[PDB]
Amino acid sequence: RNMTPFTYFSLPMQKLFLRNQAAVRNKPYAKYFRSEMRVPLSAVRKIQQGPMALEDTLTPSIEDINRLLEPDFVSEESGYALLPGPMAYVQSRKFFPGCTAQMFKWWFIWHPAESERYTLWFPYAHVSNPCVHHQRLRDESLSFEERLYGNTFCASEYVGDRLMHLHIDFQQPASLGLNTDLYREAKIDGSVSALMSLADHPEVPVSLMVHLFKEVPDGMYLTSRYWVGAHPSMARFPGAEKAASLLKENGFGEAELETLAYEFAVHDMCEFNHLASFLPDLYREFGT
Amino acid sequence: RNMTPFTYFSLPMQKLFLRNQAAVRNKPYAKYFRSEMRVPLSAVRKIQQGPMALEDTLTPSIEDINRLLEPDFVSEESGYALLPGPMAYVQSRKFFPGCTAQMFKWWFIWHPAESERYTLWFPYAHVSNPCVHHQRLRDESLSFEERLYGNTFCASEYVGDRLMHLHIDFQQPASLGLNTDLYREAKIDGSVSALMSLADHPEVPVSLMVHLFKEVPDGMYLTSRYWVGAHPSMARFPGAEKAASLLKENGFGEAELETLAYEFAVHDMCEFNHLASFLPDLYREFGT
Ligand SMILES: [Cl-]
Ligand code: NI
Ligand SMILES: [Zn+2]
Ligand SMILES: [Zn+2]
Repeated sequence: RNMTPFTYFSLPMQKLFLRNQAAVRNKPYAKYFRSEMRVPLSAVRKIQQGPMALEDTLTPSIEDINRLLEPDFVSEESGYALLPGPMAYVQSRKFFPGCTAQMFKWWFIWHPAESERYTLWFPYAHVSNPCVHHQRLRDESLSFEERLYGNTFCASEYVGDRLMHLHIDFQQPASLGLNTDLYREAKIDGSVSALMSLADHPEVPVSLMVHLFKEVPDGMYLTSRYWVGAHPSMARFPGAEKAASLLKENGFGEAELETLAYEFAVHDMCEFNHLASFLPDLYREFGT
Repeated sequence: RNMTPFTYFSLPMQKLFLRNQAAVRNKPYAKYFRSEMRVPLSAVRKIQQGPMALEDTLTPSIEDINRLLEPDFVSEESGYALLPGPMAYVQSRKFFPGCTAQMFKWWFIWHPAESERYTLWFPYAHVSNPCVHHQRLRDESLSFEERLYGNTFCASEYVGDRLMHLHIDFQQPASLGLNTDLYREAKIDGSVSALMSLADHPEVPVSLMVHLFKEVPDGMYLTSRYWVGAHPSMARFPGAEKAASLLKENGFGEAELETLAYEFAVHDMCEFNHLASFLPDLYREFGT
């Protein structure tokens, strides 16, 4: 109920905004490109007084990720931390008023078609997000999962003041270690969970993301967990054992990853709440 | 006015907040140590979409700074830019509801006695600011100006994510190049204008700051100008010619200074609006 406009955007992100604003000007959906990004006051407040206590965090381990499927489990709204690994960690849960699973799935099919669409989601941070197999993405003979999974997206976007080039490979929840029986019993409507690698060495996973969406009568909740870095539990993913060295040889030490944890938390909060504010209207107008 | 809570504080600043929160716990003025920092929505929006047009900016030249003293001049609320120099530039104007000039002068004399007091002003960013002559601040044979001017303050505080150690030398407005007649005619109630240098290079001025306050029936306006960098017009200040080289040799290129210009704008907006939110209450209880 109490939303509040985000008030800070790094200098490079302000410049990106101006670039994106020029680019989207003559698009059919330009009216959806908006400068005010509102977030829940409660949620933003929770990430202004330091990292979470380690005891309340999760690792990418099988035990930890499956905690998300417990019937009595409901995620906190926000929070970030640095884990031994070293690894950045983010937890969140966003509400999408009036949004359905089908609309949310539509979004992931629709936006990659044009970079300018990707910029509606986060005007200040997003550059481009083309997938490798765009024909597969639009193939109606395939289920959502067959269209999206194993179809590397190459996201270029700022996280804080760092321009990143992330290769995002959406994956079946079960291949990520989520228990199928529990997942079914949790009645989850969809997943955009993925492995992520840096463009620098695309074959080395540096990240697991879990994103589970589930309808309520008044809309939809997205529960998300981000892990970016190195961790022994990541070894179940091919190439991941090389993460620690890759990270070190790039700039990613403990301090840099703790920073990234907070910046990811801000990014996640801004983009998903902003998407929630227009997605149902956008879908109605451009579902076509 | 439409005030809104500032939503972002850099990681190192969040950590400092906690240390500051613990240090202030047992102080009689602890109730004035507050996490929420509200700013004008109108002001903050003006610094979210890039730098100002150079045409609207000022240099620290004698001719330029005196424009601040023209009969019907009123500063815009906010704005930042990088000037040729290279030089970071910030303009602002803040309103202090129900605040008098005496209250504002008292703040400058009272807070430097204890670090904990300095933290009230900006809980997330301020570490300490002892001056060279602390006893001078309480000497009753001395005017506000006599207590402050030529009394070097060694401010340690975050600007953005950068911990800075700044030697602040408040000076008589005339000596910074402002016109006595214009000044008198403008009926300014006070100035906390200063030259600033880096603590590890105390004899090279890298900043001019102008801060002019004037009372009105409903409170007080504070007009502020920050210049941080190198510029030919700074040459009138002893040692200022060495700033270009000094900046080049430390971290400060064009990119760093343009960033610093935005982070200064944010810092200025937060601390001064926040001060405005409690100063009169603080004064009623602790003032003299
Ligand atoms: Cl493990
Ligand atoms: Ni495990
Ligand atoms: Zn994003
Ligand atoms: Zn300050």
